[PDB]
Amino acid sequence: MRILHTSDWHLGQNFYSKSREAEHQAFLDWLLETAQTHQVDAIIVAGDVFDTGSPPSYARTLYNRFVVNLQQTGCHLVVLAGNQDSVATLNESRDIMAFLNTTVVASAGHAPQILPRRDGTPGAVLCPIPFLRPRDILLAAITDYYQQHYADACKLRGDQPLPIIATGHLTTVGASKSDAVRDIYIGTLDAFPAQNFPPADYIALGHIHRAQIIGGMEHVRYCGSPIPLSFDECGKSKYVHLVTFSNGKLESVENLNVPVTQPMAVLKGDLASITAQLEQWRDVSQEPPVWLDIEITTDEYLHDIQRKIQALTESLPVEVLLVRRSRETLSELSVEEVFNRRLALEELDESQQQRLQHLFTTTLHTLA
Amino acid sequence: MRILHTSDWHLGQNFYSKSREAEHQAFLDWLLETAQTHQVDAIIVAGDVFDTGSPPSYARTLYNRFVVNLQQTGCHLVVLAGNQDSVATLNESRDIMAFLNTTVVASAGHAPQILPRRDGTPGAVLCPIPFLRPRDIITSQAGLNGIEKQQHLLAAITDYYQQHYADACKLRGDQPLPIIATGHLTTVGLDAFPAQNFPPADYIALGHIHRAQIIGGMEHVRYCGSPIPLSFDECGKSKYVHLVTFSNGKLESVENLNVPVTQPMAVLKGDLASITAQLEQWRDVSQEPPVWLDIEITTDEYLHDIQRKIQALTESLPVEVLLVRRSREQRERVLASQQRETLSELSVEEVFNRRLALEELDESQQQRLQHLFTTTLHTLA
Amino acid sequence: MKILSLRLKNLNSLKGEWKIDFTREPFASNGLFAITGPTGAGKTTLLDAICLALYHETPRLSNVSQSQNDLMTRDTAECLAEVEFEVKGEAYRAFWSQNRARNQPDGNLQVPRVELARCADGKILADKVKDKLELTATLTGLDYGRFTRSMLLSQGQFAAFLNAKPKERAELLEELTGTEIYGQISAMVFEQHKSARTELTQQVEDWGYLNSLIGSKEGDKFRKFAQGLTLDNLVHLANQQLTRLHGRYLLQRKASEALEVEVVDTWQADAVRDTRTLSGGESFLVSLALALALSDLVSHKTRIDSLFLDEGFGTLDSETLDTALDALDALNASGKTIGVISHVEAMKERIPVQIKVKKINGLGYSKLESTFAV
Amino acid sequence: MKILSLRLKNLNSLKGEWKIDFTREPFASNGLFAITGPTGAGKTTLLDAICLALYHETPRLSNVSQSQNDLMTRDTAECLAEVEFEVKGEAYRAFWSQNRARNQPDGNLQVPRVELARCADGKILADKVKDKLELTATLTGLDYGRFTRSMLLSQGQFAAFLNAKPKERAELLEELTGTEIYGQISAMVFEQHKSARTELEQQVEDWGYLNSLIGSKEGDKFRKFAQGLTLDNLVHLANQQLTRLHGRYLLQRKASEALEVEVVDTWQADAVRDTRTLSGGESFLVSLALALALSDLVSHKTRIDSLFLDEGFGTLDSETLDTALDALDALNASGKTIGVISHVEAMKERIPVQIKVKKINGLGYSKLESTFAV
DNA sequence: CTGGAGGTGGCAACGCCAATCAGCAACGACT
DNA sequence: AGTCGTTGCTGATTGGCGTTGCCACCTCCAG
Ligand SMILES: Nc1ncnc2c1ncn2[C@@H]1O[C@H](COP(=O)(O)OP(=O)(O)O)[C@@H](O)[C@H]1O
Ligand SMILES: Nc1ncnc2c1ncn2[C@@H]1O[C@H](COP(=O)(O)OP(=O)(O)O)[C@@H](O)[C@H]1O
Ligand SMILES: [Mg+2]
Ligand SMILES: [Mg+2]
Ligand SMILES: [Mn+2]
Ligand SMILES: [Mn+2]
Repeated sequence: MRILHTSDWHLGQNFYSKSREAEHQAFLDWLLETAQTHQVDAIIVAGDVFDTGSPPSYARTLYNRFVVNLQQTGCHLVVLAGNQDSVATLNESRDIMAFLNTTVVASAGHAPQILPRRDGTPGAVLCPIPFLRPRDILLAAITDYYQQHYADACKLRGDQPLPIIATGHLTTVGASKSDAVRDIYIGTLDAFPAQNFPPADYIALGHIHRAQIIGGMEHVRYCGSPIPLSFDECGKSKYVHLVTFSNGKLESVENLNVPVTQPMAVLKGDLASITAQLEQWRDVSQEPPVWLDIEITTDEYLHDIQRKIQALTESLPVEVLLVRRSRETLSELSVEEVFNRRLALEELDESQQQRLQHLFTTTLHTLA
Repeated sequence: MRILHTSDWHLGQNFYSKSREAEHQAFLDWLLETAQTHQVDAIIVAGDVFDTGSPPSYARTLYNRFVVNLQQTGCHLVVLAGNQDSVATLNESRDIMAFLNTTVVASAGHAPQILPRRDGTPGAVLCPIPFLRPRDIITSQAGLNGIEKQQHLLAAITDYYQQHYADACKLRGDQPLPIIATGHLTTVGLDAFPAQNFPPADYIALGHIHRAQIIGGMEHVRYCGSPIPLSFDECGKSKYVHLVTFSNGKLESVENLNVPVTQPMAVLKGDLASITAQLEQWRDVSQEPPVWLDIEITTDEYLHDIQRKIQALTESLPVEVLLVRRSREQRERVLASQQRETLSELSVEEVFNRRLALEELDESQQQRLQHLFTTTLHTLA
Repeated sequence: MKILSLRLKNLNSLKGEWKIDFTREPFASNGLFAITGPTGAGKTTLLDAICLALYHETPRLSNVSQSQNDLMTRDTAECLAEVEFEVKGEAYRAFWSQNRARNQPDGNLQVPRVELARCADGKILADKVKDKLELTATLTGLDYGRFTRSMLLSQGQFAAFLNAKPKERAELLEELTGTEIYGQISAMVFEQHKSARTELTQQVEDWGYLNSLIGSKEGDKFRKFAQGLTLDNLVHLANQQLTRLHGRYLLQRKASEALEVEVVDTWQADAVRDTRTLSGGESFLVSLALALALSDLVSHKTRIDSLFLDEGFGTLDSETLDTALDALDALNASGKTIGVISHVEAMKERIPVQIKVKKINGLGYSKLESTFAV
Repeated sequence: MKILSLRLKNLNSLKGEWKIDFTREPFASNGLFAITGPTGAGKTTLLDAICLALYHETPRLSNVSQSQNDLMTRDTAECLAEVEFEVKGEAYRAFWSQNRARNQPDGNLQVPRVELARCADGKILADKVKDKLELTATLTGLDYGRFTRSMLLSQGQFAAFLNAKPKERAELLEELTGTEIYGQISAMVFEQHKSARTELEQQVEDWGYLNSLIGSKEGDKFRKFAQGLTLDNLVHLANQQLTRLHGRYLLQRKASEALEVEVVDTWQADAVRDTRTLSGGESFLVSLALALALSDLVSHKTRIDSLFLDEGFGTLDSETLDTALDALDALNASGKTIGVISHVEAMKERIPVQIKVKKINGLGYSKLESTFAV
């Protein structure tokens, strides 16, 4: 029995001006091909299927096309709602998805399901647990919910020799975050302790975009996004985990490298250094244009240095997406810094500054 | 074989900040019951399924619930794009609906297909044609006029219909199958599409008109209309869904099925006294849901804060007021009969009388208004 | 209201003290005089000095007071403007001056000192700012908002009356014709209606009906309604003036509540269209005709005989500028004296007398002809 | 953005169908071209067609639609304007047309027929007013409100940016720099403060404090505060451009909440002054330099390759005009095609490429050269 | 061909508020 | 000391922002 574990697809994410449609398509077809090759029994997607609560048209077409192509393969599939995914966007099509060997869970409290093998015999217990909204149920509340949900699954399994799998979309101690990772439970919880997970035979988690073994035990994993969703993780290869079970216990876990189709590179240093670093692509003729983040270390005006940057790039098969200085322009500074610069001109009493900062941050988060 | 002809659902439409979710759900359930009762083979939705390109979540939920609950009956379903809904939004679910006994068409060029009966035998040739957007069928070129471009568009759409019907006939061949046709465009039996340009299909189920009617006296070309009242201008009219039957490869008959009204609405005219008299008819009635009213107060220069009056009149009633308006439009300016009159010569009372003479009021209030006006001149002196 | 003498001291680019007298050997014919010179020389500064002396205000600067004085020349501690004008055959004098603290090129702006006096006997008639403004308004008949519409046409604001909103056109007309009572009537009606309403009666209903007809705060509604006759008289006078200034167009009021004027293109079979479609030059000529009609409207109550056109002669081509100047010459042959500022080379030859203003080799200052030096 | 061809039919004085195709033999050099002719000939109408076909508006008339259309010539039943422009090497076509009922001049006006389509592909991109406007705004980067301030400088509105309200200036700056999150933050802060205040009818005082700092409806306060950096970045480019146009002045940001630009007079020992005190020609040159900088602020995203301005040169003397024309010629080296409307004989003699809008006497109509007829 | 209903947005008149100018009375510098 | 010159303290406008309403434009239709 085999299961492919992936998460944080972030479908429909607009990377600056660019879009990730081609990357997502070339990932989904490869995933279907590898699923057929390894004759996997199920595919699990634990959170952040869509970049936002109102996905664009093409993202939904990609999702539906992938689900349709799944039928030709024969594997069962599970969808979970992440922190960015929204109920009434994944949960609205749930009833149609049932007819296509796919179960979609977005709201908590769903009873554990028996995941069938390719032959129709029971294979495991799923314990579908999506990103738990605090309003739907704190550290103990997550723990006892997990224990109670696992206990209910344990009662369902009885004495049958089947593995028990659990799901979750949450941050854990010892994890490494990124810029694209949106934080959760800003005012109530800081991190979940890895030792409070119920003794399930395997745990599938998302939220973190970097593959990590958490807590030191093998049966808990972060699978991470399948494509680079930020410029700080371009060089790291992305993984999808093919877990295996036998005689009701974990057998082995394997990492599969997702073939990169969209090159992305980050430049550094002064303009003189960048004029040499750009020669990596001189007359190379990369048929997919490379996406570049340029961390120029100068004090010159951004709206003036971008002109010469574009002039240098025009002779190369490259496309620059972002330029950042390592006087200031409004496109550079953070909203928090800009608001603080307003607070500085006002009286600098911390007793009110802390409350005003919290209020401004919660307002900005309500915009986002 | 039997099919239904409906269109203009306009799912997700917001009607004066109100939502039609319950009414649409009730209509869809009634349609499912009617299809089960009448043993129907297919259902055709001629465009305007969604009231916008990005329908809200509950509209998509209603569409999904309908298309999943239709699986019990086993009858086919055809959904076409209108001028309202989005081609990409409908093409989102094309392949997923292809597994659910449902076919959706949004773009042009989609080849004719054969509708199977409930037992799977070939029943009819569908020849699906959605709302033909100009960006799909014509290519713009420089040096044309506003009417010449429309003429080119009409020629192109007529040619498209003719060629697609020829292909449908080629597909049919010898088997006695009625070649149904579909479209979502305006016909007048100019920018409209003439009815005589339609191909000689056995039936043409059109869309884009919310009122059920026959075009050019040809019973095989019909507008099914909306199944629910989408505005106050059609509140009192009954809504129909056509039930079409075919025999031996030719059209047999068309039957009109009344869609029961779920949310009552009414419109009122006249002055405030007439509005009160017409509201008297709802004094003691258990109304579920409350009836929605449009009130058009005939103007006699009452000029009062009528919103408060309507709120007070309808407070104790089981009535919710969505809109009230009045026809108060009129110009207000002096006409200089001759250049010899200047503002210094004319007295204040003379100017005020000239002002009042432009209004069609009577002596029942003219005397009192003149007295009130003279009180102002009195208190400044 | 004719400008006899103009004295200014250290305003804008004109450093030092200067005086221009319009009764000397030049300007004796009362003809066209063209203030000429390079850009930024103080041409507009002369008209600004006139306006400042009359009304403590400038077309560019909203107010010059104890603060935000920026009309005074740099590195200079004092500025003043003085004019002499004649109304009803007797001459007056207006004075406005401001000096810096301790007479330094920096320091606090002291409160300005103003005065108004007769030249017949030297009696001081007013010295407070508010009293001087009120008395000069009563004497001349022109406030700032009427002086800048009839006598002085700033550069770019010639079409201000044409493009003004109805409220500020009706308010101008009522004050110009001395028919202000209708505004007070609307104010009283609105106040009575509001007072009746706040107590909460059929009397309130009658007050509301009356308010819907004529009542409005600040007297806008009934004023706009009543000034139709005034606008019709004004457009009649403007049409009569425009027949000789630009023969193509006529003028008439439109059937709308907003006080607006439409043109009747006599060339295109009297096709009537709105003034928004007029070309730049045609709108300049229409606005000039309307300003002259504004001057002619009150000629039976108070006569104004001076007109200053800052700019807008460039918008006209040569074949039209000559006709416009011929019409201006015909008007100037009467009692009205007019002065025009322009850079166009055609007007250099047509106007023989010029108040030339010259800059000095990039020093940042400018001087006019030494014959005007004090 | 650059204009490839212009086709108009029966607009204003230009009765008939006219097609002006650039990139031909006379316009192949991308050099200076000037539109010349008498006043009222229809010169501005050529620039009105370009704005009409693109943004369904013209500078003189707020909107043209079924309810009103004062742009189509009298005694004619239809009008249309169509332009070909090129953005990022790909050509597009915009089309706007309107016809009268029954083809009779007295008939009612029908709805306009608008399109937007690629020139080489031929595919139609938009067919409705709102769809076309939004798509062309996204494609070009600039809608009408930015076109009329950074790409076409209409007659008499060159100083619109300087004389605009701070609210409008900040809104334009956000439109160009795509920084609306600050306005959204301020608006929602104001909304939440209002909601808390009504729920009252210790959170309320903190919400009111935050509202007093950054809160305002439609985000005025925080927009104005945040756009200061963008204003400084614009002022840098404005100084760079103005150094060539007019060497006397430099620009410097006002130190006040209402974002404004002060001016530094290098000749007067670098004494700083408010921008209201500039002369007419100096203000025109400052506005031209500021608009060029405004079009250079977004050069990396969506470059603008053409500039049209309307008779702003009438306020310049023979020397300042020469300096400005030398600067414009030097800027023409970059490949920005400049079109000028004027009547000044010196610059009309200087510029060799001309589009002569000849006038027909009496009829009131006008025609171009025979080569532009179709 | 025209009207007409239903969003959607822009402008305008009114209400309340904070900044500013003008008038007044009380100290510093120069003769 | 006197005299003038400069500085600090109340009341009447006036511009700015928000509120509510009315009117116009666009779009999809129906007489
Ligand atoms: N406070 C000031 N000090 C010195 N010069 C000034 C001051 N204010 C304005 N100026 C200058 O005075 C000149 C006035 O020129 P102006 O009369 O406006 O010219 P034009 O008649 O060509 O329009 C300009 O150079 C202007 O910048
Ligand atoms: N609807 C119309 N029908 C006919 N002529 C018109 C119409 N609207 C405006 N015009 C005229 O068309 C001409 C346009 O000239 P314009 O381009 O404004 O000139 P300039 O370039 O000198 O500013 C003017 O004579 C104007 O009055
Ligand atoms: Mg000037
Ligand atoms: Mg013009
Ligand atoms: Mn996440
Ligand atoms: Mn994630």
